[PDB]
Amino acid sequence: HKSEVAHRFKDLGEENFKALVLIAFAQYLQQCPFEDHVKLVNEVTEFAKTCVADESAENCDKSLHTLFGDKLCTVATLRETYGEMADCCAKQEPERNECFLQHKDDNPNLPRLVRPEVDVMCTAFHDNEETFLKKYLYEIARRHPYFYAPELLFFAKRYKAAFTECCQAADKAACLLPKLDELRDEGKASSAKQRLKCASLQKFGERAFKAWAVARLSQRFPKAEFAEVSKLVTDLTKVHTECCHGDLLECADDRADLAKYICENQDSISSKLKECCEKPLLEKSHCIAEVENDEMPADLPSLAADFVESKDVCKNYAEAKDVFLGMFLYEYARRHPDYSVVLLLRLAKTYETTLEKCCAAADPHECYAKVFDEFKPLVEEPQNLIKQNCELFEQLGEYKFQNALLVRYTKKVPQVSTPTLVEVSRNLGKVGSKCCKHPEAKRMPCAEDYLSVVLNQLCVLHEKTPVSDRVTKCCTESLVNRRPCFSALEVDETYVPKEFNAETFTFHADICTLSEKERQIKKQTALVELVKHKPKATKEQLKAVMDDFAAFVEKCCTCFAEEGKKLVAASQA
Ligand SMILES: Cc1nnc(SCC2=C(C(=O)O)N3C(=O)[C@@H](NC(=O)Cn4cnnn4)[C@H]3SC2)s1
Ligand SMILES: CCCCCCCCCCCCCC(=O)O
Ligand SMILES: CCCCCCCCCCCCCC(=O)O
Repeated sequence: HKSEVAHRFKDLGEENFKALVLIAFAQYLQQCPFEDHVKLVNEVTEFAKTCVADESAENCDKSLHTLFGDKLCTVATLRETYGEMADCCAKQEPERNECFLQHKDDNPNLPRLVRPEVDVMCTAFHDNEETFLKKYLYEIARRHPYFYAPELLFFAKRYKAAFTECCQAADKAACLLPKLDELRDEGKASSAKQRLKCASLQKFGERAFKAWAVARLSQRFPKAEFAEVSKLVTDLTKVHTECCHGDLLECADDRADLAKYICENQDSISSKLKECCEKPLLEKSHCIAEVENDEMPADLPSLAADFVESKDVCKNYAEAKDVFLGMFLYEYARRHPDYSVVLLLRLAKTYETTLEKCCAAADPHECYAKVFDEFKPLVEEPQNLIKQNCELFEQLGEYKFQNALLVRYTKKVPQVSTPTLVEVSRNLGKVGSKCCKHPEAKRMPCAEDYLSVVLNQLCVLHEKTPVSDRVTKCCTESLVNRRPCFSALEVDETYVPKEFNAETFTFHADICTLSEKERQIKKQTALVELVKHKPKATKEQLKAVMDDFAAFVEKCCTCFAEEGKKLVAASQA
């Protein structure tokens, strides 16, 4: 490749090239207007087509990083605005792109994005669709500088699906808003999940990540041998390790190389990956991560023969403990795709803790003969918590389930802030609406995904503003010990009730004119403060206050002053 800029333009295409270039300059120059970035993109695009025409043209032989860094310091307002980022342009090309990665703010102090009216968006979508969709990538990339740009390019594609469909129906806000809200959350979930796995490499190390990958790749590729999975884990570990460093180009080629090997060794990996290897190079690595799990081999034997009914186990473990433990994990995961990844890790650790003291004393086979019995309480514990909560969700509704959870978690950790308790209990109830309609097969895997996002978001606000001692210990623990720790929280018997402030429970007629969503947040906020003022209230007592307040908000619709003041004194019992 004499000219790498020409090769990208040929493989990606003009459309995706310009988009990825916009996303690239938005991640670095986050505080730059949309009109300045469009000027850079078209200056890069017009230069790249000269390389496509004449591959031996001036500066076309330069690498992508060299040309990128050069154009990045072409901006005249680089020193005044971004400061130390400009003092690094006096460095050489290999060291220059490293500093540019170390001067990327993950949380830039930018104003919150406000969604305009549906008629305003559909009009901007019609008058000039180019500048409207390009603004979508611009705002997100500058606020999510580590977001994998091809995936951000995948979200921007679905962003045009609803605008093409719902801007042409009767009521445009009927389907445009639900599809925009679904995409907004999935995007925020992907960005949060991406930054979660990177912090897992820092503190917990590579061994923990390689264990996660062994389980997940085996559940996804069950008809593959351990040597193939172990190679996929080693390549994928390098991919995530580099993608967390920030170098987008090095992260994009590593995923392209991994997708090459997987599509070349399909008959040794899986059969469900047949369609997505025909998708373009930009979409290969993305779909492979979301590919459906293949059908496991029919007649897999019991895992007791190679791991319980043998005298070489105690020895084969000593030869390579992590290789042996990885073989156990691969065999347990490929046979049980219905388990969560953290559950298989919770099983493999007990099997590890066993053989350490077990096989290194007296009669080894006599000790680990009943090791699979220890797997019973750990496997059924999240299976019963699923049947408990999903049954409560079915008998109640999403609203009532959240309110049911809003009181259980307030009583367990009352020291947490009220808006944190509200948003937490709401997102937890949305997990039920998403995957309690799934069968037992895909229930626990899905719950693991949404819970890890919600539970980490709960601690992102608690890390910046602590409050609870128990909540700190549950989120500073391991990834496999974070969910069982939170499930091990009970009512805070060592809590002093909050003083009664009738101004809090004082409502106004604005709630009757308020939105159905905002009326939920306000009605749930008073439910928390009520449980904080008197946490020893029974379930039947709270149901009376709640059913009376439902009629109070309906009977009064400035009536909330008179008859509303009767509830505050009536409920004081
Ligand atoms: C990661 C993430 N994934 N999704 C995230 S937010 C996703 C997102 C949404 C949303 O639905 O929340 N958008 C709107 O409603 C638009 N807002 C505008 O101002 C559009 N417009 C109108 N007129 N001009 N521009 C776009 S901005 C990006 S964060
Ligand atoms: C929730 C699991 C997502 C990742 C595990 C499955 C990965 C399948 C192989 C596809 C490789 C794409 C590169 C990448 O995911 O970084
Ligand atoms: C309340 C949200 C609905 C989901 C039902 C509760 C699920 C709890 C079990 C979690 C299973 C995955 C987590 C784990 O295995 O540690």
